[PDB]
Amino acid sequence: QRIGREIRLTPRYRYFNFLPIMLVINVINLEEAIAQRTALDVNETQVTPAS
Amino acid sequence: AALSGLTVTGVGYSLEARLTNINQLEMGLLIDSDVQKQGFMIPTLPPLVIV
Repeated sequence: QRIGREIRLTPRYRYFNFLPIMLVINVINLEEAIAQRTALDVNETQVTPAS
Repeated sequence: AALSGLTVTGVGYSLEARLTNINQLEMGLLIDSDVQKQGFMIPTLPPLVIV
């Protein structure tokens, strides 16, 4: 017994999936590389006697 | 002397509150209309005569 006027929208839709193929690539730490000291990750390789 | 050791302190209060009732929820008293009507009659009376 409360009188009010209502406007109602009735949605109807649905999503389907057919192709069973999909790829995901995930990227992290993007801001640090620009922010931090970035330079040649010089892999010093053992032609000074240690092996 | 009369106000020595006299303290005033607030304790409570009330509010004058009332509902708009845009949708109405209350009824209150009702009013009715009735007609009580009576009939009235016109007699006759004994006649007069001349010779």
